[PDB]
Amino acid sequence: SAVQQKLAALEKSSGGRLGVALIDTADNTQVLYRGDERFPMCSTSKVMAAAAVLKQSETQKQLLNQPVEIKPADLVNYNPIAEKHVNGTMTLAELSAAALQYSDNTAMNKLIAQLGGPGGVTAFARAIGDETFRLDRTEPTLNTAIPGDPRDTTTPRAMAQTLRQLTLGHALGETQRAQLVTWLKGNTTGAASIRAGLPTSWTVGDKTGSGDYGTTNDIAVIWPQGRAPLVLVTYFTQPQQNAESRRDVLASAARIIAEG
Ligand SMILES: *C(=O)N1C[C@H](NOS(=O)(=O)O)CC[C@H]1C(N)=O
Repeated sequence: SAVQQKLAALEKSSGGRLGVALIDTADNTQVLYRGDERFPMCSTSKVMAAAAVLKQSETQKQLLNQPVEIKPADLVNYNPIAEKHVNGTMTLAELSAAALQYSDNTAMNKLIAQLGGPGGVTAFARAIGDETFRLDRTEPTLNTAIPGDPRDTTTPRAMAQTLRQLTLGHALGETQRAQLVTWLKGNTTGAASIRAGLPTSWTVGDKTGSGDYGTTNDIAVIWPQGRAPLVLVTYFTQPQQNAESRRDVLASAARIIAEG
């Protein structure tokens, strides 16, 4: 297929390893490139942690309003929102929003804590039928993105399927799903990734991530106007530990998928 040849060429031009999964919910068709290879998730894993807490809130109806202390000891490498509330509290809703929309790593660690450790996040993946996702570590070490290391990885195919179920499907209750969709649509970190390769008019909710080995990721739900939505996962990683991020590769992959 032409899309396959163009993604392969993009990959060749980039010097890295590119993973793409597209699901067209119009006809449930899929486009995959290295769809079954493992990639480090880095911050894209936060969608699963947030969704897991939302699933808890279906029975614990006030859970999202639960205050959680932010202490100095809780701060890690990237805490844009949590640092604003040190020695105070944030609710689990606020932590979820911070994790998703600003990619706050302290917020992610509080979500993991709420779920009883990385094993609790992974259990939620298994619960909704994702047998591929694995979260092994907490922030910041889950972003080491070491080649061949299976920790904290998933595949593009798996992540696309799961993101579909969480946002467009019914893995979550209706109020929860709507909340997740709202958070994703309000992401502030994605302008140069998938979004940059799509028609400006299209509505996108996404979660970015990056890590060592120039790992550069984005997962997205896309709502074209007058057309069934799409799920697009783009993972990218490189052979040098100190490689720079390549968000342009993700934008380019999205463009190739969109029809450009
Ligand atoms: C997620 O991959 N991380 C936390 C934060 N994410 O910002 S990003 O999604 O815009 O890339 C910074 C990078 C990364 C990390 N190494 O902690």
